[PDB]
Amino acid sequence: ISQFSEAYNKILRNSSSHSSCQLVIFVSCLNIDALCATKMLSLLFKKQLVQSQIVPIFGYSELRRHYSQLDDNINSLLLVGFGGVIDLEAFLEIDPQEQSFRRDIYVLDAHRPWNLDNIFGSQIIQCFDDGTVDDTLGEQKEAYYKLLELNDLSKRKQRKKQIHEYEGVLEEYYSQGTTVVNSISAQIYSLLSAIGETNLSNLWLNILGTTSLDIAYAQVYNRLYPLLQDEVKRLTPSSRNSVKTPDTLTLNIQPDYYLFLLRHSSLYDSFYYSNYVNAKLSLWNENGKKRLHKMFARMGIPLSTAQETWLYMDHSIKRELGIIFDKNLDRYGLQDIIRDGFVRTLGYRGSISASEFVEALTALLEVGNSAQKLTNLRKRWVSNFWLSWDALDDRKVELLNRGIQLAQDLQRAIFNTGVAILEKKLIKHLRIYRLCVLQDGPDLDLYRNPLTLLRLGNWLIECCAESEDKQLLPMVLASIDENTDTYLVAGLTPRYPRGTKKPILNNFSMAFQQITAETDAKVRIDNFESSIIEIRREDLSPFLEKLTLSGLL
Amino acid sequence: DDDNTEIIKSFKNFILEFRLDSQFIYRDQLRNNILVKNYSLTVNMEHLIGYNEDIYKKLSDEPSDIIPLFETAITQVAKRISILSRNSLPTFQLILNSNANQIPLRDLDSEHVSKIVRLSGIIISTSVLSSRATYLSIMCRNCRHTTSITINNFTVSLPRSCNCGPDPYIIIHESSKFIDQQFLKLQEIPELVPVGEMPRNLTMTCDRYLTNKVIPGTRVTIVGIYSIYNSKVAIRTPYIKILGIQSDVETSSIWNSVTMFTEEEEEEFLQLSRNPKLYEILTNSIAPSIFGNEDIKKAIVCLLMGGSKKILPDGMRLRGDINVLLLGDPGTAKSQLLKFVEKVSPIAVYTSGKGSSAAGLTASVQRDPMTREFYLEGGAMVLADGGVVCIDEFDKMRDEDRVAIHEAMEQQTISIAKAGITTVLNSRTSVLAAANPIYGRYDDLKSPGDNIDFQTTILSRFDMIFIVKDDHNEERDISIANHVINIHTGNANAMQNQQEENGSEISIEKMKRYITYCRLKCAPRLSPQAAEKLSSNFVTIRKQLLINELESTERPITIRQLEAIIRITESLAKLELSPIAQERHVDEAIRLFQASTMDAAS
Amino acid sequence: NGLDLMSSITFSQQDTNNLSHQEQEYLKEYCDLITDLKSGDLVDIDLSGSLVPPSDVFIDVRVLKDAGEIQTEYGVFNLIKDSQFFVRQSDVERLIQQGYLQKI
Amino acid sequence: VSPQQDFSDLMKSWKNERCSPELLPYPHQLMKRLLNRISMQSQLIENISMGFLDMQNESKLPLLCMETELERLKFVIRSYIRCRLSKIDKFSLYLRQLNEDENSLISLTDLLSKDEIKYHDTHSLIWLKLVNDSILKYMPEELQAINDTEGSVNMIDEPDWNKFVFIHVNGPPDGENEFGKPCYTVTIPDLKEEVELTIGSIYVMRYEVIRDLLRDDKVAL
Amino acid sequence: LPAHLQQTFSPEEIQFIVENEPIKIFPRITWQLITTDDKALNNMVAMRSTEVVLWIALLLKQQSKCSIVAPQWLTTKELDRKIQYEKTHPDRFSELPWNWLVLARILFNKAKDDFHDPIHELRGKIQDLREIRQIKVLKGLKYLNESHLQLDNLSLLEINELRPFITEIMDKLREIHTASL
Ligand SMILES: Nc1ncnc2c1ncn2[C@@H]1O[C@H](COP(=O)(O)OP(=O)(O)NP(=O)(O)O)[C@@H](O)[C@H]1O
Repeated sequence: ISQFSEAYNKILRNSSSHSSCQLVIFVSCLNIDALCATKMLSLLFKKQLVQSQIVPIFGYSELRRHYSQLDDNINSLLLVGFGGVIDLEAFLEIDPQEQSFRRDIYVLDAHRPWNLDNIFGSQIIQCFDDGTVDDTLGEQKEAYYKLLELNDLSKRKQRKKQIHEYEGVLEEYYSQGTTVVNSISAQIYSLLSAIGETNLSNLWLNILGTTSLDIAYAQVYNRLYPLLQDEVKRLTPSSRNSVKTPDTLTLNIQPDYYLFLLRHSSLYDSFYYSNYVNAKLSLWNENGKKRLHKMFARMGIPLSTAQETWLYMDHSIKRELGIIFDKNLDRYGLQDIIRDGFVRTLGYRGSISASEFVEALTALLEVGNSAQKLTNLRKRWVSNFWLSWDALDDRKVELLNRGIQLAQDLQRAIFNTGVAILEKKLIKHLRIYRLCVLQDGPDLDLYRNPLTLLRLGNWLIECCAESEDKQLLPMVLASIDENTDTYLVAGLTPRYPRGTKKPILNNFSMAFQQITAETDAKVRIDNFESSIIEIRREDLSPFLEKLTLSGLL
Repeated sequence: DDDNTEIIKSFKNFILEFRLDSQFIYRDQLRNNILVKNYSLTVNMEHLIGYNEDIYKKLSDEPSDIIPLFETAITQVAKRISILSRNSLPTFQLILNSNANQIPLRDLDSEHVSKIVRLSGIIISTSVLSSRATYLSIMCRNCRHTTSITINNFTVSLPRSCNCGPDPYIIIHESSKFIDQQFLKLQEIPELVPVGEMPRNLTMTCDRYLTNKVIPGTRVTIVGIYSIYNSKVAIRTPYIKILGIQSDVETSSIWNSVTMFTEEEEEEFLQLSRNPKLYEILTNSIAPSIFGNEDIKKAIVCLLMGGSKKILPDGMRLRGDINVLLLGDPGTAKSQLLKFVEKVSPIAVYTSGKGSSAAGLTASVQRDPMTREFYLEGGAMVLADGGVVCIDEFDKMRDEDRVAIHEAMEQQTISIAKAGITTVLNSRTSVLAAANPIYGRYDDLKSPGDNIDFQTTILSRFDMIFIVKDDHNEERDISIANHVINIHTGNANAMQNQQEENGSEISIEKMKRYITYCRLKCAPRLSPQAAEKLSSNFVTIRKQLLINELESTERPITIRQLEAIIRITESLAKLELSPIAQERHVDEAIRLFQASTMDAAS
Repeated sequence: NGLDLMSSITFSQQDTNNLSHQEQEYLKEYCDLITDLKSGDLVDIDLSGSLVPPSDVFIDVRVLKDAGEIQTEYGVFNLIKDSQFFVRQSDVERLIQQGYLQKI
Repeated sequence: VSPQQDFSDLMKSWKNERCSPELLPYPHQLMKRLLNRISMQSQLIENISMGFLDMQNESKLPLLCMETELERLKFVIRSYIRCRLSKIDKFSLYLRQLNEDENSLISLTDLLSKDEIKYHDTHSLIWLKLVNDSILKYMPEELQAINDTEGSVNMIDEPDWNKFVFIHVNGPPDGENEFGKPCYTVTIPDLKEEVELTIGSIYVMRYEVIRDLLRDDKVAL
Repeated sequence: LPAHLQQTFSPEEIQFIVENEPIKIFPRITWQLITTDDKALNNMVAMRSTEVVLWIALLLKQQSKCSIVAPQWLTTKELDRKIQYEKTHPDRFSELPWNWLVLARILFNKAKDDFHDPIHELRGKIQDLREIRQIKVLKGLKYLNESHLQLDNLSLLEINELRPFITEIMDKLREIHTASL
């Protein structure tokens, strides 16, 4: 709970020394919100010339593995994306170490609700919530200061009743739907802004960081355009061309589309693997296929020209594309595609919208490479993480394009698979929630990636429910290939059709905890993200009976 | 044309200005190639669309009217690059390729005519080099006015203006400049889109540094432009002028050839030689399809490398590499196997004939019925020179040039004295005989010989001869039968080979480049004693097959059989990339033909 | 040699047996001699090290499947698989040749 | 004595060194004060560095600037020395061919550093061990010598003063050897006549004919 | 034993050479540093022209507490006078700062921000400059004979990059020629 300038100028005090340092980032983890944020942050540390180790952790338990493993003279610490729920002081312990303690720890995240241990009892942290959530949150204010320090018989049940009032108050907090709020990137951007620095890079990194989650809600991201577009108006690269120039060469707003891989892929397949087109226009259907060809029958566009590479489509088809869209797409309910968001330019190397550049980053995560096998495997994921780190770096644009085509590979697996599950009709409506399971198919190892099932079930929840009236229902998916039945399984929540009345707060973060608080045989919280756990097939079916009741939501 | 001159300035701009951070790629490329005397540049249309969309929008519109203009500037670019003035500098070629978007041949009609089309197909036969004009000048037959025409591309008859008339001009042949033109006859890919029908061939034409770039019969990609010319309504012949052409992977190869080098190959090819499993991992490269039959499976490899070919004076020269027999009961996988084998070869032709598909198995010289005069039409064996020989239905091969196979396999040649031409032309092609034996398993209780036509001599002509016998036997099946349903869906065995890719196994499009690689280095050779070992081994092979013949059994062995097993040594050795061959090295080549010796004993 | 802390020619020069024994004895005797050049300077050299000129000054090295940490010298930088840093040229020179560090 | 002239002639020595045809004198008279000077502030810097730990209960810029200055200067002499050690090996025999001889200028303290003579003979000696135990056993009598036969040849090599190298001419002019037309110098080549020279002009030729001018510091390489 | 290169200097190295040359900068800042070859200075006036060595300026520019001045030789309108001199003198190479190509890459890598319109301009002018100069080199290469060489004005990068070819060759020339006797 502190303005950034204070904690930053303070981390400076512990910052320079040789040999270094001692403070280090913990990149956490595979979720993209850190990546841009870390990088700008990296550059920050590189701008102030300060040595830092760089750690790409994956597993939740693996954090314990690392903190307990090698930290010695470390005078200060950074961490991301974690501890917004569970406390490390319990998880690490810690214990006092030398007021003005020997070691500082920084932790960043948008996930809610914060731990009770997070704002108060300042030891490891240095809570970073500022200035997002004040809130109040006057409930933790009573969660301690009423709790602490806690006629004698009648005031006993009275003190215990007021404490039960604080218990029943504080019980509701910390028992609640877990949700993301704000891309940390804009926090570090307004941080860098407080320090006075703004780089067109850093705003583009902000774009990619903010944009990282755009498949998930916004929600502030809707109002982030102003928090960004204004900064785009804060950048005036030139009054005018100055053609091209070969260098700078910087971004501008334009007609972006939820439609997928636009710039680098065929317009046809652009409508075709795209998520927003899927459910609305029924892509698994051949009906909606032909029906799509009706769209070009209103677009005056050849099926060939749909098979065409975006680079070669006529300048005419380019200039009129949007206007054409305005004359047609409004027919089938597709009016919400068009978005005015941001597009980077390397010019001669092409131009890429942020929304697009996101995907290939997510490509290098699953691809582009007895319990030790999966640790070695997770380790391979963390390995390919770095290729995405350099895939942020412009210096080599070439390696990025790998993952770019790879997106066509990924989606070609996904889109095909989802339909493959659709004509099978694997949906079980149940009562409280819709749920499915995947026993086998092609490329289940590609379904080991938390994100592959994340994108998958994202695409499939958009698919299964537009809505698709009525009463949108939360989702869960499962799959297995190797490991004897780890059965990677994740919790999922419905996206409104662009017209979000409420935040909606996933209850399975708590619920999966209720099952891990339940018989919890074979269940594994080894995952960082409460949305997803490892589960054995033997106990997962009863994990499903125990998932049925008690229904929490 | 000053509009075109503004376009000229536009391209000069395009070159001098363009940057990939920071060198100007085309600009470097120029002064690079001017000392190559390439006088041509290959430009990405994407660096172009990245530079200015406009010029492409008009370029994609009538490129024919611009492509030469594009050159007239870059030929000027060399003027401002090659040298300083105040020769002779040849008019440039340009070759442009792009990722583009693939189009199928059968659907090519009208429409896209006079535009750019990326597409592949495959070339059938190369036309002879045909030279065409570049510069020409003329004095008048009457007024002696001296005309100068720059003939440019892309007909156009000579202008008549200074009786004088009608057109009094004849070429000054002495002072004129020139270029070659290829006239590609190329065919659509075998796979799409034949529907029911026959594959089309659409004619295209190379020029200058584009010429002879592509072998007859290799997979290729051409971009070019779809256009038409009369060539005796209006009924003009469809064709495509060629810019630019790029080989489908690689193909490079020809000639002498290519690497180039990408150093990691030597190491990666040497590490292969340091892998004790490499010989056997090659064996595991050959049949992702076929589980088992490891014997003949080891037998395929040693052929492709090429064996000993030594030319020692006088003109005596011994062949490589050899011959192999897949004859055995149906279920051998040998056709499926062969359809692996040909795809392995860098250059080869698949023949199930008769001869393939329509090919005279040997080149059959056939008169051009127009302007008379027999010309050799080429042949499957001819085109497959320095490459694999594929044969099915060898029970049925043409009997007359069956002998030309009886010959070409050995003397590495085919002599045609027929009609006018006496030239003895090279087939160094190495045969693999896949035919099905007479009556299947019925020649096993009989004399196994004379199985092939009416003579046993064909066997002598061949080398590694192998009889594949599959009894219906237990558990060798249940594992390959287990292998089966995996093989089919979902390629549960074709995934299982991809972790062997990371663990061990070769990629096999690699295997091409491997066998292309080590066939271009000089021929491997054995040390003396493995040879004397071939002497005491064979003295007992021959001894054994006279003693085996103590029963007056007709048959089989020759002195070209020992030598046959010799070439297998330098084969298996050419695997090693070693000038020598070890004793045991040779020895598993011995155990490798040893099954064929029991094929003689059965 | 190779370089810290060489600390031995053992397993270095993989030839080992394949290299003829007269040369084996010779070679190891010769780097015995070069150790005396480590005795003569008194620079400190790091002749075996510091071949290429410095710049500037800080780089990002990433670790490849290496643990670690051997980092007792100077300070302990905690080598883990997939671990990179931001650090001066100095400490790089040894584990970059030692094979542990990578990116420059 | 100017600390900058130290490194000026240190680079002069180095730059001349790698490009040089063959090994030239070891500049201990000035290097000495250097190899001590390095350790001087090598020790000092750590006093103000750990003294920077005394303010710890800001300006590291000249700290790591000074630090950098060392490794940047320390690397310098490395290529210099190592190259010499190599040329020693390359010339190891000829060095002794000049060594056993009286005339004229020998290793002494004069050409080689103490470590250089040590490395020299220890290397040639152990070289003799390796060559003798392996190919000289096995050592027919006239072959018992490793040196001139005569022919061919051997090493001998490489007192090649003849070799070609790039040069750049300079000196603190009287305006000595200056003959014009604008500038010095001569002198005429073994098989040819004079060119001649100017300082602003870089003239490539035999190392012999120009060698004195390296000795004179009249030309850069 | 250096192995590589070995006689010629690595461009990688020669850059380390030129990095030791003096230049002017515009300090942000107002101990000592002591150093060795530095002399200067007392706390150096901010926002004023001052002489220092390159590499220090490189590093403090990396902290952006200084700004490097564009060399007064490096400008568009200047490159014009020199390249024009180059076209009208087919034999002589004209006149250059001599560490320049290295200086170019060096400054453009970092110092890029300090110039006014170097971008898409000078890199072309110097590409072309290096071009006509390169053909002047290559064309001068037919006079190659033993034993005389006038390269006159040629840059150390320019020279060193091609060093092995003239050196090694010319030896094969002179050796055989005088060997004739
Ligand atoms: N490893 C294998 N061994 C045997 N059969 C296989 C194998 N893998 C696949 N097969 C199947 O069995 C067949 C093998 O080919 P096969 O029956 O021997 O015909 P063939 O002999 O190759 N053709 P032909 O030359 O005219 O006799 C294929 O059609 C496959 O469907």
